[PDB]
Amino acid sequence: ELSEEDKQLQDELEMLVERLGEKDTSLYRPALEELRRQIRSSTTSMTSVPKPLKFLRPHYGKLKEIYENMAPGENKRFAADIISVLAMTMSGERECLKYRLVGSQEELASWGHEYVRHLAGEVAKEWQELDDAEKVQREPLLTLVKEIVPYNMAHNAEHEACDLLMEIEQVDMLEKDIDENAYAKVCLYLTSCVNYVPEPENSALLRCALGVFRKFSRFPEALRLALMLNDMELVEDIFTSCKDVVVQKQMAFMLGRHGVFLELSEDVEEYEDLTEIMSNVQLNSNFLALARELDIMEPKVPDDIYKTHLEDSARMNLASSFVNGFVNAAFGQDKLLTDDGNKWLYKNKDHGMLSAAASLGMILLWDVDGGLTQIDKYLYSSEDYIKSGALLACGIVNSGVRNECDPALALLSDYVLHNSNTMRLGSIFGLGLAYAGSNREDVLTLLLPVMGDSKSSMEVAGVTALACGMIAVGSCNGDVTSTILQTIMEKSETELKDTYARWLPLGLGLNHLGKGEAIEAILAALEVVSEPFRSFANTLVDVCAYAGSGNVLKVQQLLHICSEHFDGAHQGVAVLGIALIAMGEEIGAEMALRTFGHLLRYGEPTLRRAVPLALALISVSNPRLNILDTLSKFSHDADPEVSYNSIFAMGMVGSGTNNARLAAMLRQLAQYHAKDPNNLFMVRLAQGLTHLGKGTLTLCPYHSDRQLMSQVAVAGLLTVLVSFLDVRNIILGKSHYVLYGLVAAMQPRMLVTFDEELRPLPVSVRVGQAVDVVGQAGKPKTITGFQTHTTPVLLAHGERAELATEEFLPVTPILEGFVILRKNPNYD
Amino acid sequence: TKGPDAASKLPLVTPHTQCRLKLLKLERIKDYLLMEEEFIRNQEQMKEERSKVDDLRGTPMSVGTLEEIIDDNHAIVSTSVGSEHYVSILSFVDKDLLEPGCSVLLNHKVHAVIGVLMDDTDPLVTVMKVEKAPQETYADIGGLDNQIQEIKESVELPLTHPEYYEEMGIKPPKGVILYGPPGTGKTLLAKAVANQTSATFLRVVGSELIQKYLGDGPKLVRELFRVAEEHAPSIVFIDEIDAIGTKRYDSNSGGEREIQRTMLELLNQLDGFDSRGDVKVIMATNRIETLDPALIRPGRIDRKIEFPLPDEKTKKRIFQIHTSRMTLADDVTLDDLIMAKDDLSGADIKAICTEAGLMALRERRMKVTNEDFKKSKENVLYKTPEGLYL
Amino acid sequence: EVPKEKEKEKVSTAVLSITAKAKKKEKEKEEPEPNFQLLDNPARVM
Ligand SMILES: Nc1ncnc2c1ncn2[C@@H]1O[C@H](COP(=O)(O)OP(=O)(O)OP(=O)(O)O)[C@@H](O)[C@H]1O
Ligand SMILES: [Mg+2]
Repeated sequence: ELSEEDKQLQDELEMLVERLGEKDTSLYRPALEELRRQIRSSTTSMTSVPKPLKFLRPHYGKLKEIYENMAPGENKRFAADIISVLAMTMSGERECLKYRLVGSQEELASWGHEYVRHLAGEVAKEWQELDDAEKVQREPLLTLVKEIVPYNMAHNAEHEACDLLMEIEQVDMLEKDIDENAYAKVCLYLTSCVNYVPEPENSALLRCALGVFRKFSRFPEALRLALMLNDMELVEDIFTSCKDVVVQKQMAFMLGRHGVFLELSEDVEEYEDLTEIMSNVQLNSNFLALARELDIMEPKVPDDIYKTHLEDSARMNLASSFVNGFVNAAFGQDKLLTDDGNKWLYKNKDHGMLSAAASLGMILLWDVDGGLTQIDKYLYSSEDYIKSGALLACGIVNSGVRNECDPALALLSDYVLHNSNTMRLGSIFGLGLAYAGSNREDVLTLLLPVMGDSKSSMEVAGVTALACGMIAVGSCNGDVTSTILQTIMEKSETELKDTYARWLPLGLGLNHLGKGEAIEAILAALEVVSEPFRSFANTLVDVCAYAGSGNVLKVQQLLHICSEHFDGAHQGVAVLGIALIAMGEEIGAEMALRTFGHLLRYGEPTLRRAVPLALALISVSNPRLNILDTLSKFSHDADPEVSYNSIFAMGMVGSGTNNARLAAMLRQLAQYHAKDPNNLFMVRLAQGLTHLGKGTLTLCPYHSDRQLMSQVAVAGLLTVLVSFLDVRNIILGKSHYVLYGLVAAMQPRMLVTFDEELRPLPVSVRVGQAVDVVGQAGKPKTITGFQTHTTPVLLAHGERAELATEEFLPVTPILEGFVILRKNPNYD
Repeated sequence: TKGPDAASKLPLVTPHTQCRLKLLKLERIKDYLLMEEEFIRNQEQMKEERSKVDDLRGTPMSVGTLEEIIDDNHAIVSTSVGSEHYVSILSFVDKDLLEPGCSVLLNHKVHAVIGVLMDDTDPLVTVMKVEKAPQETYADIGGLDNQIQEIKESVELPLTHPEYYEEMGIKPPKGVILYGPPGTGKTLLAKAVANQTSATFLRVVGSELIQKYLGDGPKLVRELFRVAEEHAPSIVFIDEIDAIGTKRYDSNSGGEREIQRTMLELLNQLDGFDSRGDVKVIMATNRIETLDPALIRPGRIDRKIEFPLPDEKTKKRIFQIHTSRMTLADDVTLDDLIMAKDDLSGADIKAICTEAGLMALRERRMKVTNEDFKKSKENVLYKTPEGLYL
Repeated sequence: EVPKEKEKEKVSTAVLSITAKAKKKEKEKEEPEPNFQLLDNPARVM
């Protein structure tokens, strides 16, 4: 059914192969020459059906026999190459390189690029099926890899080279073949792959991309990747291995937004400017400038939020204090407490007072001196709760700002180990949330000693655990781990059943956040606790270790824990853990949402209460109808705890968003639960969260490109959610102050620009959804749905900003937060 | 207020190219699905009064239309064969929930009210719901930026940011009509809305609300809008509405009068005496001029969106979108096809791409080329005298 | 004897993409038959 020329070519190939069969052993070389010439002429062409390949299909086995039966020599390999190029089409025992190795070893491009792709995939496959032995068999494969990576580099197939190298498990050779015209499309691909691979490959890819960035002096990207790796030596190297001062200023902004702070010696060009940027001493001023530039500095009382005019005994007033704090957060000004004063910090009926005073701290957030003034007015009270709340307020005020002096340290240390578990219980938490990312030894040396003493309840011990964990998040600080373990090992089955003991394992996990595998020791030194408080501690520390790791095996273990029928709290922790391991990669989050829905339906109450907290954690300050509808249809549940958690999760998912179709849900839910104070309080708290900072702060523990997980934000979120794991006792009662742990998370949601002098540069930007058109395995993402504003500007979730005009070049290729813009020399 | 029905859809793997990153993303989706499957299996593997109550309940329970509930324990029901009985109500029934016309449940033999079955949605209108979600995101719509903006302002912004409108006392448009030549994105822009919406989407075709019997078309329209209003927010997409809605002339036949009656029922649902919930309507039309003014009225159809044949930049966008997944050769410059000022719909451009691929495959080549594209353009397009002007 | 109590079993823990790699990582990290019969005087002999 062929053509005349096609049949003639078939006949020629048949004659050549038959001559190879004949035992002349004299004219083999011409025949092999001719076969090779035809095969490479066909393969190098654009034909996708190489005719010599097609017509030698029947003779594959005959060629095998001829290769085996011909005497060793040049013709042997000269025909093995033909057999390999033929095997490119028919396989199953994976011969192509098996006969390429015994070959002529010519340039691995004469046989087209399809041969190269086949041989690259086969090199990978051979690599996996080789044991740690047979090393001598492994060098010749790395020669093929050194021939393949450059070839893929030259032919736009950078993703092919990256796949080959990450599948050979040696992402080290890219540095030799990368060019200034490739680093972007290789680093982006590696970073995209990072989220989805496990360890130790995760770190291998991250370090490979970091090396690529450092090669071409792309310091800010290198620092982002060095922060992904919770490794302070690398970030110190990057921040000090730079000679341009402006880029160091920008990297200091990045370090400040993240929880880190580098102790720099007296050597850098501008040590004091850099430490000021990295200490966030200019966060309050910039925030107030943004507020002025939007006409929002007009404090709004809780009634403006409740909006009960259109469409007061003891607890709704605590709700009023909490919502007032949430709404007027970091603005300094207020109308209830600030101004009249002494009125919503009194009539709050004893214990709630302790949080009402703390509200002041959240209004004077990042404002150390104004904090000092207003708080000190209230820091001297006849009743203990006011002083405890004022100390907590000082802690909140100093949260996120690294003042060279230590006001929090002094004031709150005077009152740690005080002869009352209420000044202790505010000072310890204030120090915990004031020096969270600090990792200072001088504050832990004061906190750790207070978990053990006759004069400390489970409340004080648990809050000390929380504080120490927040101070030393993700640092494996030996003192913290040792003290927490001692406190867990020194208490009986009773006295370990308080639900204030959740916070000792929580301190452990916070101290080991993101460390991952290295946690075996602490889950091996913890297999001596009672049964009911060992599944909880084990599961909590495990989930904290893999925070944002996206380890499907660990999620599988958590789901196994959930499946078990225990007529049990570790199941509730496991649901939150499934949320916690999957707040990173986006693909994991939606699938976790499906899983959480199944848990709500096929689930006992214990994990039914925990699913709402998981929904809140997976989507924080990211109101999406998928989660809000889920929580709303569960906001009316018969079980009080599932309700409470659903309402608070609606608050969290919409935190700092001012969402109107969440405010409507919360008002209608306020009328529906008017006669139930325990739901009214929670709906009020959700309203306060929804209007947090009057639409200027986000609680999301993910900032740079949604890719850097702030350790401190996760610490605060975990404290609050684990406390919710027993709402009815921890928070709907005594320890409602734990809500202020959210301070660790709230962090502006703004884009603010500067010149190279720390002075504002209002410039025009386009703000729009993080969409792309074609990934093409390396192509960047370009904004779709433009909307042009002039900086300063607020960026909502999923919004990126791109300079609308070429006049300025950003130092970092991420326009979120504070960005220094060099004035472009080219033009514009 | 049952709540949105939505449409479950898996994540989307950003890299359309065949590379390891796509494999990792797909493997993550698969491993999450496997964990979900095993979790369900383990739930059912680790797992009285109501049973006896159901035993007392009739075994082959019948469905009958309650009518004129009486007393607190006796009501008149219908057997769905015209007969009606003065039946009793057991304590199992909810009470304070039965309403006349509600399709209650009756014991087969003794004929006692034992259930209410408040889900008597007709199959004809249950089929026309959207449970899947077509994978046509807004990134598959080259150009049509203004049209996309209009429809987003009509059916997306009122759900995603319902503060802008309340902040100035404005009711967002409840009705959009997408009109244009045969193939310009009219149905893509409903597919994309369905894909990206959290609201209950309801596909319909104007030629489907017409029914054989008398008074059934209007009844179907009333039922459709009743379900669309129970589920809220909801979008009702009536494709090719000129099937019903054409000019209302003075009929002489009976079928035509019934069709116009169906149209008037639709008009009353769109903007009638009583009210309309959060149901938003999107009609599609090739020839809008033939539609009745009462239907195109700017109280039932607040926005009218023309989908004209694309201009040059839009055509370039269409070629880019539809050749993205194609192994385009470096010999192809997709500008010669753009420049030719001939009527090219997006459908025509996609057909051109498909025919170019087929020409390449015919030539035994898996990579398309410029001659292939030229041949495809010539052979796909099927369809003023010279010198009369100029 | 009693047939003993059978507990609830999880069904074949699902294998994911990287489960085999994790297992490999763990692997790396780690009669007389007597011919005689004696019967007392009351002998139940079949
Ligand atoms: N703007 C566009 N962008 C991308 N594809 C388009 C566009 N316009 C049309 N198409 C293509 O047209 C085909 C379907 O068009 P569509 O269903 O939107 O047409 P229509 O206006 O509903 O037509 P009709 O009046 O015949 O029902 C698909 O291939 C779609 O890709
Ligand atoms: Mg159509």
